[PDB]
Amino acid sequence: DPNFFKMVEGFFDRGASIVEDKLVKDLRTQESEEQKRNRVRGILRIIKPCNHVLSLSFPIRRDDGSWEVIEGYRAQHSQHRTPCKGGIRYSTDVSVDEVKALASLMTYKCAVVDVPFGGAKAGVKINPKNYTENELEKITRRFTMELAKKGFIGPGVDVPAPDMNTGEREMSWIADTYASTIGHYDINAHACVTGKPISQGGIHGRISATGRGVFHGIENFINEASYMSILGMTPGFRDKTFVVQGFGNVGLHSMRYLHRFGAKCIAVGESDGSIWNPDGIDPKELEDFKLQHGSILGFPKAKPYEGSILEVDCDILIPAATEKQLTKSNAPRVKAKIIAEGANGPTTPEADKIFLERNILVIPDLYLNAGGVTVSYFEWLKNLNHVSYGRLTFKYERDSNYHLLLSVQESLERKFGKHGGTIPIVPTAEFQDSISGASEKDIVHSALAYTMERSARQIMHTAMKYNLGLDLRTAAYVNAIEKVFKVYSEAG
Amino acid sequence: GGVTVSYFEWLKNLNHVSYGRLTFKYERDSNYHLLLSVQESLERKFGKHGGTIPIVPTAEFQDSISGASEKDIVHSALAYTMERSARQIMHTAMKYNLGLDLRTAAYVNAIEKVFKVYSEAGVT
Amino acid sequence: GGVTVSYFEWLKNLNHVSYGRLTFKYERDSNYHLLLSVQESLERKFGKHGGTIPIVPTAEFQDSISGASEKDIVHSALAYTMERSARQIMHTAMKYNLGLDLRTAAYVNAIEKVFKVYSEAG
Amino acid sequence: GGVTVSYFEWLKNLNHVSYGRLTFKYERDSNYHLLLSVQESLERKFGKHGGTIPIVPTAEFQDSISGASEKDIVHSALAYTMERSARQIMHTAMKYNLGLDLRTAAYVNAIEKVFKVYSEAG
Amino acid sequence: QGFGNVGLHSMRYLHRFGAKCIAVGESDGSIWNPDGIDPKELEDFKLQHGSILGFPKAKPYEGSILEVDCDILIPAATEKQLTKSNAPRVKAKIIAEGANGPTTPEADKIFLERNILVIPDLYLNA
Ligand SMILES: [Cl-]
Ligand SMILES: [Cl-]
Ligand SMILES: [Cl-]
Ligand SMILES: [Cl-]
Ligand SMILES: [Cl-]
Ligand SMILES: [Cl-]
Ligand SMILES: [Cl-]
Ligand SMILES: [Cl-]
Ligand SMILES: [Cl-]
Ligand code: NA
Ligand code: NA
Ligand code: NA
Ligand code: NA
Ligand code: NA
Ligand code: NA
Ligand code: NA
Repeated sequence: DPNFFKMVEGFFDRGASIVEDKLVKDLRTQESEEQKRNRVRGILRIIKPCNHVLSLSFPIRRDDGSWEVIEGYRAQHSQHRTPCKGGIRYSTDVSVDEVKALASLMTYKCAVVDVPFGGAKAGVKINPKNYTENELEKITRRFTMELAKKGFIGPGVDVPAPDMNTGEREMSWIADTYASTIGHYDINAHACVTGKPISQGGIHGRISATGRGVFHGIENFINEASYMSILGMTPGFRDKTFVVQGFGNVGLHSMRYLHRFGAKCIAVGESDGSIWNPDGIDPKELEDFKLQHGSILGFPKAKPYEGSILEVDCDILIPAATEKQLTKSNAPRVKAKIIAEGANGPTTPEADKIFLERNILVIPDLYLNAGGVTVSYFEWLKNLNHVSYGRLTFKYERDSNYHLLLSVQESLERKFGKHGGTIPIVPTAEFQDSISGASEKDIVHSALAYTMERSARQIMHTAMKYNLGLDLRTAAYVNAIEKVFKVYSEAG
Repeated sequence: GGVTVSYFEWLKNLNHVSYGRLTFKYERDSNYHLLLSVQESLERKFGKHGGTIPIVPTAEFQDSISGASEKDIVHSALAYTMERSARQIMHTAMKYNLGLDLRTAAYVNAIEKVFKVYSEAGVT
Repeated sequence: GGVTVSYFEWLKNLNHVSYGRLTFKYERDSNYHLLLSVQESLERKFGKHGGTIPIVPTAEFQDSISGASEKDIVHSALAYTMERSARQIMHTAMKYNLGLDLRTAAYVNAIEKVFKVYSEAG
Repeated sequence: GGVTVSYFEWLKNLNHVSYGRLTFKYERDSNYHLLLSVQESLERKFGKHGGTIPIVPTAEFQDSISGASEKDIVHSALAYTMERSARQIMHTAMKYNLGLDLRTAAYVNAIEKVFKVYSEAG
Repeated sequence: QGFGNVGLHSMRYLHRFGAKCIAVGESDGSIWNPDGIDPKELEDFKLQHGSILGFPKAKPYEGSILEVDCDILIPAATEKQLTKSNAPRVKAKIIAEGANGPTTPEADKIFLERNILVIPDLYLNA
């Protein structure tokens, strides 16, 4: 119901009041415990509001010869860690308050997955369906030009990212404009933006990054007995029914990695309909069907579902579409026990209250929806390294692994007086695939799993410390606030 | 039934010790060690960050553990004898097509068992 | 304790066998079957994608299995005797309101036992 | 091997009862009690019902329970004897640097055993 | 049909006087057992797990609860459960309306031409 800007400030104030006394304890300045609380409450007053907001009004020229002035905004919430990171939205519904809110969310999201980026967010007020491809390029490049001279884009100041109505195509124009004009003398000019194509300096494994992040986000809690015991489910993914809402980029890879581990997708719903099949839906069949006709309506191996996709009887619900889809109205009717927020703030704070009362696990967005942001940090490092991950180590590591297995083979053959080839030590079926198909995608996906797993322990620890139970969101915001605070406190 | 237990009483007086006196606690500790092994193994796999997965005996198992007496071994051995001997009667009945004539199945079984002792012992 | 174990030594000479000589490997293999049965059944319930669920004995259980000797059975039977005999002294001391007079409770305990064998023998 | 089992036959005739005659069902019912205890302990924790988490013995353990004979015990005890005796042979072959002369290591152990019975007797 | 409050005590009092419960269905599922279901064991199972699915002494029944072959059928749930399209497929000879208006008038016509005794709601549910 309420605007998202009202939500993030409420999440911050709730986490700031809980972590306040622990910040004063671990703060070891040369003051008494009364002045230290003034510093804690003083630093928290700095982190909460956005530091910089650039309102723009640049002109473009349409193909018909007409003139048009475009309106755009970009907010930098925190500068405690440079550069700033965030997406760019090309919608009509974009406002400044909505930009400052998602900019603050990016700050706390980056801190959860231990990504050293300040939160940022951008948005121009156009509808891309009303502009041609050539017109969209002039809007993108000119927007990049105006952000560059005002210090709102660059490899060490602000690194934008894709968002709604924005893909890798816009990121190419953004990196190309900066690398040819203001940042021509910058050796890392192509690190000014992420989400780029592989040809323009992108990283492998980016398309399925956010989808793999929501899988490892559920997996880290689906395999913990203490959390599954509070619900009525056994640990594991076998015979787990999950519903995907919004068959977009995240929803496509979310169901593919859940179906891979034994989970059965019983329903997928978008804005134009919802299909249903309690015996499972093949992700590959639905992906090829979505590509052909641009909609999941009329799937052969499924039946139309004339009802709310969020109220389907299931175990896991994955909202991966629009904002505020679970409010005080439909939340008391949700049958799922685990809610994985594949989108940015799809649950109202009032629905969070009854979800905690109904004993329903809600994995928060600032942790679970950070898979793409994690490898966006990896793409930024890749452009700084000027080389793909594993380019210099793949053959070196592969030869070392074959040396290790051969050392076991020869040592055992010599121990028992057998000639060569008698005791073959070969990699397993899984190890052989990880060796032959070794690519940069393999390293960034394992690095994403390491980040999502390690962040899950930090959330489980502080939630268990403050007896927050199934309130994963509060425990997540307490982790982010405490991390940003230590950067401010230990600096002066 | 009583004859079978009378055989057990004869063995107890020969063993000069009641049944279970030497083993009741040794098996009790083993049972708790197996359940504790499954508990720590499951906590290592699914409870790495807080929470215990208690593996406790059932109501019927806890009664067999807390109230473990020689009577429990005797009656368990009696049921073992009545079960095996019943199948021996059923096998002989279907062998000679005796149907519901269990008595003839039992006397044939008893006569055959007594004869093999006499025969294999030899007379000469 | 020594008297109780001397009873076990007397029984062992009558059995002409050490305790466990006939059953040590049988118990060891059955326990490894039970743990594998819980493992094989749990891995079937939780699938194979989540990884194997190894169920192994605890540190104390592994030591009890590998170092299985007659002393373990004797010391377990001794603990069983001392435990049960303690409940008899506590019961008699409470029935006669002796409080901390465990000695008197131990003598009425024994006198009542020797009397019962004498009485029902006629 | 036959000598070891012949020792068990002598003990069997002294016990006047077959091996396992009084414990086969008691041990089998406990084996099912341990598995069901794990099943009911997991279904209670995760809020399941009935046989949602079935815990059955393995196919090998099923063969152990189904058809347990006195033969199974004496073969397990024979395996326990041949194993422990093999360790005693390897131990003194290593101690006396006998290498592959297992016969000498076996006679050295037998002589030491027979000697200890004489010496400690008087 | 419907193990709420009426169906619980209807099953309890019928089983007490010799009758045998064969199937119990709800909006969650349907259990079945041809040799009787205990009302007390079903009441404790419904109270514990919040539903009736997974009863240890009753196999599941994936067919229609109203079409189970029996002698007496007790609708105790929603309005208009017996309908013109499903009336010619019932097997019970007595339909004990343990709920208000569970039979359509067209189903009443089929139940009348088939010699099926329907005890109305305004008397039985009183
Ligand atoms: Cl509203
Ligand atoms: Cl332009
Ligand atoms: Cl509920
Ligand atoms: Cl570098
Ligand atoms: Cl070779
Ligand atoms: Cl080979
Ligand atoms: Cl918790
Ligand atoms: Cl046969
Ligand atoms: Cl004797
Ligand atoms: Na599969
Ligand atoms: Na709200
Ligand atoms: Na609380
Ligand atoms: Na004896
Ligand atoms: Na035969
Ligand atoms: Na006399
Ligand atoms: Na040697």
